[PDB]
Amino acid sequence: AIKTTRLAEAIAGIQLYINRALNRIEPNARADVSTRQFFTDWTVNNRY
Amino acid sequence: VGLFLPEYNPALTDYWQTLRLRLFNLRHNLSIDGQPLSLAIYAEPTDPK
Repeated sequence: AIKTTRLAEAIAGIQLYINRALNRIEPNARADVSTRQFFTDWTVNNRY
Repeated sequence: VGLFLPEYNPALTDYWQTLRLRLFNLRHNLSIDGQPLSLAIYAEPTDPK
């Protein structure tokens, strides 16, 4: 029943991947990359 | 051995139950209270003989 658009689904997928990688659930995440300015402000960038 | 066994924490089980219910409601296109969000059909009968 539930419909969506391609861009919205891509956004949701990438957000889910970032949330999984940041919280050390998926192993071997690059520590240096996860300290960028974008990810430091993830408390405000996780919602459109 | 005739002793008793330790018990689980009810609060964590409550968290799991709430999460399961919320996810099930979300996936089946229902409101937070279980009310359906879609209108059904009537299938009107096709006259008598």
